[PDB]
Amino acid sequence: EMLVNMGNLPLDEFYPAVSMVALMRIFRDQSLSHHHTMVVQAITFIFKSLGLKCVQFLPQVMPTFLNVIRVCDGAIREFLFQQLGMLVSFVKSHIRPYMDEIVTLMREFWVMNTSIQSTIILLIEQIVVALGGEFKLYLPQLIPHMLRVFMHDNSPGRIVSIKLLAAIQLFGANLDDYLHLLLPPIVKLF
Amino acid sequence: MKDRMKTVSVALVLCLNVGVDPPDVVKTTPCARLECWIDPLSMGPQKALETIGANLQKQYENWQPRARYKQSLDPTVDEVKKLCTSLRRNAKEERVLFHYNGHGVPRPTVNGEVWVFNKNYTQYIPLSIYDLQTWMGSPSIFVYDCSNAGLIVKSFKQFALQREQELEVSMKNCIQLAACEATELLPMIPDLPADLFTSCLTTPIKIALRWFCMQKCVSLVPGVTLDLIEK
Amino acid sequence: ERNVKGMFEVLEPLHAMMERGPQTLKETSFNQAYGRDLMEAQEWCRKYMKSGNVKDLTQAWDLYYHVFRRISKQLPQLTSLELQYVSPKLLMCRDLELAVPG
Amino acid sequence: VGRLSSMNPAFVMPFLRKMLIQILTELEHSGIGRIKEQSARMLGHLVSNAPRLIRPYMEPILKALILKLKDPNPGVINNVLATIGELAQVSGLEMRKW
Amino acid sequence: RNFLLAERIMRSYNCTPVSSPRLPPTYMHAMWQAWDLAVDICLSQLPTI
Repeated sequence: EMLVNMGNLPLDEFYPAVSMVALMRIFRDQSLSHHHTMVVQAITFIFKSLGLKCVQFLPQVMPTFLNVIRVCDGAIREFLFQQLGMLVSFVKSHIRPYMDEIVTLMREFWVMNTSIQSTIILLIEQIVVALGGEFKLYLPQLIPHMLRVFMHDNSPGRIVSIKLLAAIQLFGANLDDYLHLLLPPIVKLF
Repeated sequence: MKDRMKTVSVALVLCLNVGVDPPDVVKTTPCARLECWIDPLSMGPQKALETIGANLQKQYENWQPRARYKQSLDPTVDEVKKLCTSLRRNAKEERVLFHYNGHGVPRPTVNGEVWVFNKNYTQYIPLSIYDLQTWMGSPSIFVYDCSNAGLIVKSFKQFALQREQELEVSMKNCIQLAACEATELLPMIPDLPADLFTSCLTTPIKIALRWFCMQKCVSLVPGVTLDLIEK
Repeated sequence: ERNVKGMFEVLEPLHAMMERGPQTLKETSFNQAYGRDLMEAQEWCRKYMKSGNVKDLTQAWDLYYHVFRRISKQLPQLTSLELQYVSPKLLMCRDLELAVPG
Repeated sequence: VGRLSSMNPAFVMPFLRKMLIQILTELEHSGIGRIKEQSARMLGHLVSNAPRLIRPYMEPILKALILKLKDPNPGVINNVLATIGELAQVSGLEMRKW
Repeated sequence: RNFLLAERIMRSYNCTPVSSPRLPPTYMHAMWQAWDLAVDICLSQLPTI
C-alpha cells in the first residue's frame, strides 16, 4: 500500500502513519509474544509525541490492543495495563466508545493477587480524570470488587486498601448515589 | 419597598463565529451541539446566526418584555462600544443586562479579554472591560456563558480594584452569573444543550425534565421517555 | 409582449402546486418560508392575470424580484437534506414486498 | 414514620421515597449475603406499614423480587418470599399478571 | 430562582457556577426532594394522557 499512502500525503503525517501501519501487522500476530514491550512502548512513545495528533489512530489501534490484552500471557498482561493507562491520559474523552470493554477487562481480571490489585487500583484514576463526570455509568460494575477487598485485603496493613483510601477521594460528585454502600466499611476501619 | 430601577435592555453579545472551531477545543462525533434547542450544523449557516438572537430575546421576554433588546452578532470593539454606550445613554441609573456567549472564540485571557474582529479567524481583541467598568458603573447585570467564567469574575475584581486604585483620588453592586469557576471547563456530553447555563437561566422547566428523565438507575415509573416530556 | 408564457402559466399554477403538494406532503411551514412571500407576489400576479392593469404587473414583478433575491442566495448553499423533511412519508417505509430498483 | 405517613406527608413522604430508591439500588448491586438479606427485610417491613406509598410503582419492585428468587444461606429467599406475601396482600386486584 | 436549579445540575457534572454576591450553598436542601416527588406523581400519568 506504501506507494498509494506516500502518493497521497504531505511529508509529516506519513512518518508516524507508516510507523503505525508498520507496527500494526506485528500487533496482529503471535510474534508480538516476544516483541510485546518494544511494540507497545513504541506506540506509547508515538501517542505521547502527538496528543491531538494520534486520536486519528484509535479506530485501528484500540480494538486491536484490547484483543491483544485479553489474549496476552498474565505475567506480561499485568504490564499492558500500565501502558493502557498512559494511552488513556493522552486520549482523554475520545476513549468513550471502548470504555465498556475496558471496564469488562477490569471485571474479568481482579482477584486477591497483589500486582493486578495495585496496577488496576492505579489504572482507575486515569479512567476517572478522563471521565471526570461520565464515569458513574461504570462505577456500579466496580463496587462489587471494591467492597469485598476493602474488608478482605490480606496484605500487611491492607496496603492496597490504603491506596484505594486516597483513590476514592477523586470520585467527588459522580459517587453521590452510592455513598450509602461505601461509607460503613471506612467507619469499621477507623 | 422603595427602589424600582427596572431593566434598560439586553446586550446579547452573541459571539459564536458559527462552524469555526476555536482552536483550543477538539470535539468528538458524540458532541454537545444544540443552542436554544436549534442545531446550526443541520441549518442554513450564516443565516441561522440571526435566528438564535431573536429566539433568545423571545425567551427573555417571557421573564420580562417591558425592556429592550439588541441582537449583537460576532461584534468587534466598535460594534460593542456602539451597542453598550447607546443603550446606557438612554437610561443611566436603570439596570443594563450584559449577556454573552464564548463560542468560535477562544478561552478568556488572564486580563478578561475576547476574540472577535470583522468575523476574520476567531481574531484576538482586547474587550475594553476596564472601560465597560464605568459603562456598567451605575446598576447592571452580567451573564458569562464561557469555559472559564470565574476567571472573568476574578479579573473583574482585579480591574475593579484598579478602579478603586483611581477612586482613592459603586465598586460592584451590579449582578454577575458565571457558567463555571475559573479552573473548570464546560462539558461535552451530547445529551446536553451546549448553552447549558443560559438554557437553565432561560428555560428551567425543559432542563429540569430533560435532566430528571436520565438520572436514576431503575425507573420506578417505567413508561416515560424523552418523547413524552416534550408533549 | 408574450405575457402569458411567464406570469399566467407559470406563477399561479406554481403557487397552487406549493399550496397542495409541499404545503402538506412536505413540511408545510418551512416550505411556506419562501411560499409566504411568493404568496404576496402571487396575489399581485393573480390581480394582473385577469385585470390587464399594467400597475398589477409591475407590483407582481417587483415583489417576485424580492423573494427571488432571497431564493437566489439559498439555492447556492443547500447541500444535504433530511429525508422525512424531504417528505414526511419518505424515509418511513421499510423491508418491502419489492426487489431493489430494477 | 410508616405510621405518621397519614398525618404530615410534606416532610415524611419524600424522605421515604429516597429510602426506597437507595434500598432498590442496594438490592441490585450488593455482593454480600448480610446486606442483601437486610435489604429485602427492610423493604418488606416498610411496605405494609405505609401501604399507600407503594401502590404507585409496585411493578419494578416486583420485577426485582422475581429476579432475586430466580437465581441464588437461604434466608435471603425466605425474606423475599415473605415480601411477595405482604405485597400481594396489600396490592389486591392489581396482582393478576405474575 | 433558576440559578439554584443550575447549581444542582452543574454539581451533577463538574461545574460550580458562581455569583456577584457571596451566596451560601443550597444543593442538598430537603425541599428539592419535594420537587422530585411532585414530578414523579405527575409523570406517572403522562404515558396514558
